[PDB]
Amino acid sequence: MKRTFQPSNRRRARNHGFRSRMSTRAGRSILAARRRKGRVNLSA
Amino acid sequence: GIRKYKPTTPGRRGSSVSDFVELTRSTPEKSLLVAKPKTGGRNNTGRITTRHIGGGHKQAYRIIDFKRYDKDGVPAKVAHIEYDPNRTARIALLHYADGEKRYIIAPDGVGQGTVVVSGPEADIKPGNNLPLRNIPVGTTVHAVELRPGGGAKMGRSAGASVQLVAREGKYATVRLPSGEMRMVDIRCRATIGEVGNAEQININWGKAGRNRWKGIRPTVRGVVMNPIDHPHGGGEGRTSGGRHPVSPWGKPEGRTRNKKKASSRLIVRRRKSG
RNA sequence: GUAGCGAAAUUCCUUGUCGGGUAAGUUCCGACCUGCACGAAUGGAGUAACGAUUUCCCUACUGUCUCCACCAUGAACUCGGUGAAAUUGCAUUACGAGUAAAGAUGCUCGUUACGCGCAGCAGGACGGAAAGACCCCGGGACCUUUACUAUAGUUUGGUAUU
RNA sequence: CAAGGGUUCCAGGGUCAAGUUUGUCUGCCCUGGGUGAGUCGGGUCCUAAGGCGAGGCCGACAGGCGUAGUCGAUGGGUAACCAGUUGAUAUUCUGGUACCGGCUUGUCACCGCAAGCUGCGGAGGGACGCAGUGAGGUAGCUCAUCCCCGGUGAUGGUUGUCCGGGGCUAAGUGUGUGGACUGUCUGGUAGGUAAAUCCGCUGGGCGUGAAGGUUGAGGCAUGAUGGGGAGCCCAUGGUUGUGGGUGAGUGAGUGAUCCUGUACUGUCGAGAAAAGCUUCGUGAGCGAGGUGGCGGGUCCGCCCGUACCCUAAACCGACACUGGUGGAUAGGUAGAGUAUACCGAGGCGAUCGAGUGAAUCGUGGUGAAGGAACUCGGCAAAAUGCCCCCGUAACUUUGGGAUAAGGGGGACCUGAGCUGUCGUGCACCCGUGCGGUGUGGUGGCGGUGAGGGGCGCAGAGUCCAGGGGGAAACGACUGUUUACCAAAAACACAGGUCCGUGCGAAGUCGUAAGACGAUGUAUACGGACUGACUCCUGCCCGGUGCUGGAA
RNA sequence: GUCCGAACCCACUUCAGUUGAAAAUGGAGGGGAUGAGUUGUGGAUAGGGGUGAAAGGCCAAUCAAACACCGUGAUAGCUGG
Ligand SMILES: [Mg+2]
Ligand SMILES: [Mg+2]
Ligand SMILES: [Mg+2]
Ligand SMILES: [Mg+2]
Ligand SMILES: [Mg+2]
Ligand SMILES: [Mg+2]
Ligand SMILES: [Mg+2]
Ligand SMILES: [Mg+2]
Ligand SMILES: [Mg+2]
Ligand SMILES: [Mg+2]
Ligand SMILES: [Mg+2]
Ligand SMILES: [Mg+2]
Ligand SMILES: [Mg+2]
Ligand SMILES: [Mg+2]
Ligand SMILES: [Mg+2]
Ligand SMILES: [Mg+2]
Ligand SMILES: [Mg+2]
Ligand SMILES: [Mg+2]
Ligand SMILES: [Mg+2]
Ligand SMILES: [Mg+2]
Ligand SMILES: [Mg+2]
Ligand SMILES: [Mg+2]
Ligand SMILES: [Mg+2]
Ligand SMILES: [Mg+2]
Ligand SMILES: [Mg+2]
Ligand SMILES: [Mg+2]
Ligand SMILES: [Mg+2]
Ligand SMILES: [Mg+2]
Ligand SMILES: [Mg+2]
Ligand SMILES: [Mg+2]
Ligand SMILES: [Mg+2]
Ligand SMILES: [Mg+2]
Ligand SMILES: [Mg+2]
Ligand SMILES: [Mg+2]
Ligand SMILES: [Mg+2]
Ligand SMILES: [Mg+2]
Ligand SMILES: [Mg+2]
Ligand SMILES: [Mg+2]
Ligand SMILES: [Mg+2]
Ligand SMILES: [Mg+2]
Ligand SMILES: [Mg+2]
Ligand SMILES: [Mg+2]
Ligand SMILES: [Mg+2]
Ligand SMILES: [Mg+2]
Ligand SMILES: [Mg+2]
Ligand SMILES: [Mg+2]
Ligand SMILES: [Mg+2]
Ligand SMILES: [Mg+2]
Ligand SMILES: [Mg+2]
Ligand SMILES: [Mg+2]
Ligand SMILES: [Mg+2]
Ligand SMILES: [Mg+2]
Ligand SMILES: [Mg+2]
Ligand SMILES: [Mg+2]
Ligand SMILES: [Mg+2]
Ligand SMILES: [Mg+2]
Ligand SMILES: [Mg+2]
Ligand SMILES: [Mg+2]
Ligand SMILES: [Mg+2]
Ligand SMILES: [Mg+2]
Ligand SMILES: [Mg+2]
Ligand SMILES: [Mg+2]
Ligand SMILES: [Mg+2]
Ligand SMILES: [Mg+2]
Ligand SMILES: [Mg+2]
Ligand SMILES: [Mg+2]
Ligand SMILES: [Mg+2]
Ligand SMILES: [Mg+2]
Ligand SMILES: [Mg+2]
Ligand SMILES: [Mg+2]
Ligand SMILES: [Mg+2]
Ligand SMILES: [Mg+2]
Ligand SMILES: [Mg+2]
Ligand SMILES: [Mg+2]
Ligand SMILES: [Mg+2]
Ligand SMILES: [Mg+2]
Ligand SMILES: [Mg+2]
Ligand SMILES: [Mg+2]
Ligand SMILES: [Mg+2]
Ligand SMILES: [Mg+2]
Ligand SMILES: [Mg+2]
Ligand SMILES: [Mg+2]
Ligand SMILES: [Mg+2]
Ligand SMILES: [Mg+2]
Ligand SMILES: [Mg+2]
Ligand SMILES: [Mg+2]
Ligand SMILES: [Mg+2]
Ligand SMILES: [Mg+2]
Ligand SMILES: [Mg+2]
Repeated sequence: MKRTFQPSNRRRARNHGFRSRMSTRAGRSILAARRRKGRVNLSA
Repeated sequence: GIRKYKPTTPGRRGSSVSDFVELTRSTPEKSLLVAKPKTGGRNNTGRITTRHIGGGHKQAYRIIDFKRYDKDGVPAKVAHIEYDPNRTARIALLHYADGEKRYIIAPDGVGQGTVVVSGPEADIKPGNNLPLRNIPVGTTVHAVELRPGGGAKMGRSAGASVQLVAREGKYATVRLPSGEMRMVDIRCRATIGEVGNAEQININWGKAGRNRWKGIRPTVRGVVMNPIDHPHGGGEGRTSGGRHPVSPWGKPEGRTRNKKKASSRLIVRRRKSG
């Protein structure tokens, strides 16, 4: 059947990309928190 | 007029259409068209602010000359009468006698060829735009401004008509199509005559898809909802609202016009009743 | 409580009564009016066409059945390869009549019973699965309102802007 | 092919693990290799929805909105095709033949308050729905006694057309057939943010009653003495390719989902934007006495993708998963068909097998007599089923009901005449040097066929493919819905009524500004209830709500 | 918003499946199939909120108030140890 994950790289980058996170203070704090934890991937 | 459909199918049984006999042209003027993307009844917050709007036929907007006072003294020949998807009335395409072309709301009886004109000295003929001071008392007008220079606001849909009943002072008292007597500055403009296409209210759309492709989405009665959705919702089996009728937001029926509004230019209320 | 409808998607008594349909009809269809407890835009009574809606009947047709038989196939079965699961206090785990937390493989008194497999069936192990969803008790959530107390909004006047 | 994946692609080595078994094998492991663009898809161009947004406005703060702008394809614009070659790439490389934009150059012609170039805009253009029929073509396909290549048949016959195979070439360029478009010369001017000689709006003169000009479905010519296309040579090396050896290129039938075509016809529900493009100026600068245009010749032409899978064993499903996944090509015979049956191009034999007449379960098949007696219930199955001809009830809103019901025929052989189309030619207008028009044709091919006849149990012989009728209830109808126990009588609906709304509308989202309503204006908009259509919709204003009023 | 009927969309009945081939399907029929149709690409609405031809339906495989983290080692006159 049709499943929940239908991949689109354009939509993924628009939704979770670095610039989307930088666009708002919540996303900037998410990037700061992922830096604090030490993730090698800060965003999509 | 009105062309009744033969009942070859259900949904076509009692339905009727316009015969489009006033239309001298099946296409619009390209230079007076703009794109009109639909909104869905959605705000700039993206939320539905007006319900039951969505879909329908794509429509281009025709720029309608609602001012008419910037071409005072320039006569205009009614070049065409054509269909406007954006209103219930037909629109007259005027060729002004200097090269400009404009759209106005087609008045009753104005055909392809009548020469219209604006200005204080204009003749009292349907299609002529005059200030209410230069309009005889008792004349039927339409496309009436509320404040001078603002553009036509009252009496604009099919068959609409405004009657000038008095001109005592700086104010002219007019009778709006709702039956409300009102006062507007005598410097307000109005076009002589009534709006054409007065027989369109007798169209039977006959079919849910015809309202669907006019851009109207289905309306669900609040009484068949759940109490979380509507104040009328809930109950075992069929009920009424279970209370005095209200809106989906709990507002009781009653007068909603603001009484502190600065429109002390109201003579008598509309008195719809029944 | 009007017109209209009424044993009705509404009638408890009820399979009401009478007629039709059947050999036989608690269903059905037509009436009656005794409407427990119909009724006129929460519309009343009708209605051609339409319906994977519900109901009753006739005909055609048949393995639905009387009443099943036979054929071929994918499993099942045997051999070689590979190889789980749920579950599990144990164990060399019979039956009858009793007894017992009142329905016993495990206790009593008797009866029967060589050891170990294979294919099968489901009567029991109150079989497995899911800390019963029914019921009560304690807590919660959401919904309602002429419960209480508040409050956004709406509205009244005063005062500042004046 | 797209999306998505990411090296899985190719070659070699491997058999610990993975592969539901084995495996010498692999989409697995290791090593190395492989993807080449001025023209293809994106950027360098343009905008939609939407996003962001200098100033700004709104908001205790946080932030919200939005102007000028700037992004943003799923759309607009934009120059290339055929053949060949690798183990792996190919509108990319190679061969041939093109096209586009720059730079430069030989040469011709013309400008010159007044060249040009660039900016800036005006206008035209781009530019747009749905449904439907017909015409002219072409691709494709079929057949052929015609042309080429081959064969003479393990078993009765098979040297005449008997059998099998093939009967091909692009973009570009020219021509201008069908089709399509279009009068000509001047004048004025409240408009087109500055202006306009490019447009718009008006006035005259001439004007065939069509004739020229422009364009360009297909055909033809060229591209092409090139390229592609079987079996035969001393010999190749014996699952392979090289030099010769390539031969043909026809005619008819049928015929599109493609072209003309954004055509034509009908129609209401009335069907993007912007740029490129043409032209007009000049609200900016540059710029010299230098430039712009036409045939010709040089060099320059960027970035990203390109392998491979892709109705799937490589994507989404934890799997090498009977599921899902957008687009394109899509042949023959039977058939209405893209259904179904068997085949073609091409690809597969499916990733545990071998047996065995146990019961039993699943999946199909047949069945005496009966024929719903089964069962909650005809659940399941059977029956019916296709085309042509005939014939068709109550009721009806005149449309329906209706494929009602109920009857007859169909396939094969032969076949008179009847036809579509082409044809060598008979004449004939000829503007012949056009790419023709009209009667006209021994015949070829196709469609159809009254009549007669043959065989069988059976001729819509297979697959495929309604059972029908009568009555009641509900909903008028088509639709919608509880993704995963309910598809309905529930929701919606067209129609009706009531209430609100005079426009910064009412209503709604928001603290607000704003916004939707609506670039709408009471024949409109919003809320409530009812729900096609027909006949109607009775009494009550005490209660509560709403509207008005104020001793 | 005609009729029959493929593709396509759906999901009425039945059988199977139920440790499935599949966390909703398969076989056989069934409904719509020019429309209120279906579908690709991108986009908008966000949790007392959205959206809903209205089922308390859907909002990433359990929605009468999603998910994540934090208050937090919530509290439980209850069960267990
Ligand atoms: Mg509405
Ligand atoms: Mg409109
Ligand atoms: Mg409900
Ligand atoms: Mg409520
Ligand atoms: Mg009730
Ligand atoms: Mg009863
Ligand atoms: Mg009875
Ligand atoms: Mg009786
Ligand atoms: Mg009443
Ligand atoms: Mg009632
Ligand atoms: Mg009532
Ligand atoms: Mg009825
Ligand atoms: Mg074994
Ligand atoms: Mg006892
Ligand atoms: Mg015992
Ligand atoms: Mg013991
Ligand atoms: Mg045993
Ligand atoms: Mg068993
Ligand atoms: Mg148990
Ligand atoms: Mg419990
Ligand atoms: Mg409580
Ligand atoms: Mg006040
Ligand atoms: Mg790649
Ligand atoms: Mg590798
Ligand atoms: Mg790998
Ligand atoms: Mg490989
Ligand atoms: Mg290998
Ligand atoms: Mg193995
Ligand atoms: Mg190997
Ligand atoms: Mg934009
Ligand atoms: Mg700012
Ligand atoms: Mg862009
Ligand atoms: Mg694109
Ligand atoms: Mg390849
Ligand atoms: Mg190539
Ligand atoms: Mg090349
Ligand atoms: Mg322009
Ligand atoms: Mg223009
Ligand atoms: Mg347009
Ligand atoms: Mg044709
Ligand atoms: Mg041939
Ligand atoms: Mg022989
Ligand atoms: Mg100007
Ligand atoms: Mg001018
Ligand atoms: Mg490739
Ligand atoms: Mg698969
Ligand atoms: Mg494939
Ligand atoms: Mg996978
Ligand atoms: Mg699909
Ligand atoms: Mg075929
Ligand atoms: Mg097929
Ligand atoms: Mg093949
Ligand atoms: Mg294959
Ligand atoms: Mg297998
Ligand atoms: Mg095998
Ligand atoms: Mg496998
Ligand atoms: Mg037999
Ligand atoms: Mg029998
Ligand atoms: Mg028999
Ligand atoms: Mg019988
Ligand atoms: Mg019986
Ligand atoms: Mg019976
Ligand atoms: Mg019985
Ligand atoms: Mg059945
Ligand atoms: Mg059957
Ligand atoms: Mg019949
Ligand atoms: Mg005959
Ligand atoms: Mg027959
Ligand atoms: Mg009944
Ligand atoms: Mg009745
Ligand atoms: Mg219905
Ligand atoms: Mg339906
Ligand atoms: Mg369900
Ligand atoms: Mg269901
Ligand atoms: Mg309505
Ligand atoms: Mg307001
Ligand atoms: Mg607005
Ligand atoms: Mg009301
Ligand atoms: Mg109702
Ligand atoms: Mg009703
Ligand atoms: Mg239909
Ligand atoms: Mg139908
Ligand atoms: Mg559904
Ligand atoms: Mg989004
Ligand atoms: Mg409920
Ligand atoms: Mg969910
Ligand atoms: Mg909950
Ligand atoms: Mg809560
Ligand atoms: Mg705390």
